[PDB]
Amino acid sequence: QVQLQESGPGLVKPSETLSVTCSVSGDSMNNYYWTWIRQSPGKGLEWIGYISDRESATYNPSLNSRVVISRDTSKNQLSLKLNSVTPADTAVYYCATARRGQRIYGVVSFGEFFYYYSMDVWGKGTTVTVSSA
Amino acid sequence: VRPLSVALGETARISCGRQALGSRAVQWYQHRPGQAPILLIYNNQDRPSGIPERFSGTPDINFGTRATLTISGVEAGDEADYYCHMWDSRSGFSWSFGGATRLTVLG
Ligand SMILES: *[C@@H]1O[C@H](CO)[C@@H](O[C@@H]2O[C@H](CO)[C@@H](O[C@@H]3O[C@H](CO[C@H]4O[C@H](CO[C@H]5O[C@H](CO)[C@@H](O)[C@H](O)[C@@H]5O)[C@@H](O)[C@H](O[C@H]5O[C@H](CO)[C@@H](O)[C@H](O)[C@@H]5O)[C@@H]4O)[C@@H](O)[C@H](O[C@H]4O[C@H](CO)[C@@H](O)[C@H](O)[C@@H]4O[C@H]4O[C@H](CO)[C@@H](O)[C@H](O)[C@@H]4O[C@H]4O[C@H](CO)[C@@H](O)[C@H](O)[C@@H]4O)[C@@H]3O)[C@H](O)[C@H]2NC(C)=O)[C@H](O)[C@H]1NC(C)=O
Ligand SMILES: *[C@@H]1O[C@H](CO)[C@@H](O)[C@H](O)[C@H]1NC(C)=O
Repeated sequence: QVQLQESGPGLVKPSETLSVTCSVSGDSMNNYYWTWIRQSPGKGLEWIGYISDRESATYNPSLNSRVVISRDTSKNQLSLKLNSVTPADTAVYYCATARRGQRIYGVVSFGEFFYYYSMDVWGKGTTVTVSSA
Repeated sequence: VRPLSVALGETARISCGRQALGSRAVQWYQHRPGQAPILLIYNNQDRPSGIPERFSGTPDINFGTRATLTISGVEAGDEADYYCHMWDSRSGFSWSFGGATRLTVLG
């Protein structure tokens, strides 16, 4: 069992860096994937990007790689920075862990399989917004 | 948002808009508004640790079947948002969670 706790600044201005830390306890980061999910109030859930043990810096198409998810194994946390934010990016941000399970439908020697991700253990999330002050 | 109105004590077979383009592996998520989201069904038949025998899925044998979520005897506390994270084989990486489906319980 893992326990995911998150904390951020809470209030940002446009053209800044929204850096929110998501720390884990109990288990290490040996075989646990890491990702972040965003959801605007009034909108649905949006997977913005994930990271793996091979430092996979892959992100969502809407995001268009404007965000970086960093995984520091020294002090045991998961940081997500948002450089050059917009005022129309108000959302509540959840961090969760994933599992790279493969669904095999043909043979594995030809590449007839795909990887699906299961976000099993989530976090409660922080509510950040863009205000005037 | 596709609202499904089902009263208390009645079952609900909620589907999603993305059809199966081959071998699928869907991940049903239950997102309470403001709270933490939770997993319901992964790999279309497997229940994780924490979900009782009320949320059941459909297996992927003999392709042509639809991807749905069967809730037998929904309680009053299941007022949340349901997501269909469809992972088919012929459409590549599905970054989007799909349409946020809001289940409305009547009564
Ligand atoms: C020429 O040679 C080549 C190479 O030798 C041959 O190529 C082979 O081709 C076949 C056909 O394409 C491939 O088969 C696929 O296999 C996967 C395997 O996954 C399962 O099998 C592993 C071991 O299987 C052995 O034991 C089981 C009993 O445990 C036994 O039933 C089976 O017959 C076999 O003896 C398990 O270890 C494995 O677990 C692993 O994976 C899990 C995730 O998958 C993971 O969580 C575990 O931790 C573990 O790591 C797993 O159980 C099959 O999955 C696949 O079949 C699925 O897809 C087809 C098409 O969609 C569908 O019709 C099937 O019914 C099946 O779908 C089930 O599984 C889905 C995911 O698992 C699930 O989403 C579905 O809902 C569905 O679930 C139903 O069945 C399960 C039981 O399986 C049940 O629990 C559910 O309740 C529900 O009823 C393919 O068949 C071979 O991989 C491939 N060989 C190689 C080396 O690549 C070729 O055939 C040769 N040609 C000739 C002419 O000879
Ligand atoms: C393929 O076709 C045969 C008969 O035409 C049918 O029995 C079988 O279920 C089909 N399989 C799939 C995967 O469509």
